[PDB]
Amino acid sequence: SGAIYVGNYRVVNRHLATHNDWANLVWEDSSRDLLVSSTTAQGCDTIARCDCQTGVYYCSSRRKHYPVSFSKPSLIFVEASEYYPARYQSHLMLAVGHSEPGDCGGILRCQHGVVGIVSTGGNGLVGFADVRDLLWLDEE
Ligand SMILES: CSc1ccccc1CC(=O)N1CC(O)C1
Ligand SMILES: [Zn+2]
Repeated sequence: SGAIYVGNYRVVNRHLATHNDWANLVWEDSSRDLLVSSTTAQGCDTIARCDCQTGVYYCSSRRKHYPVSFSKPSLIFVEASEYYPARYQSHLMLAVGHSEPGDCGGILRCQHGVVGIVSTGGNGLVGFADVRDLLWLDEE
């Protein structure tokens, strides 16, 4: 589990969105595994606007933050899970790092701010849904 709280937005994995998220929906995209809902309180996270390929992510199944090198956002075939059949996921970045299904939502961050959230993984890989191209998260 986990979310990004920026401005009056809450960014979560679409497959973990709650009824309150769907009832306060701003934007969702199944191919990216992302959903954004509106919040009453202002959040403290800031989004990175960069092309970093090194950062740190939080892994709840280890209660630890790990440094990682990650790929650029791309269209990758992701195996079937409890939440989606096997399909192509867009804006996804891969790294070598531990992950389990419930690690989805952990933040990946670089020197500039939040880069994305854990979305996929297995066998010593972890994939992150990028949010750096969603410029509208910084306004309204
Ligand atoms: C960190 S996810 C993970 C990790 C290890 C093993 C399996 C998973 C589940 C997974 O691939 N998915 C949830 C959906 O969005 C795609
Ligand atoms: Zn950066």
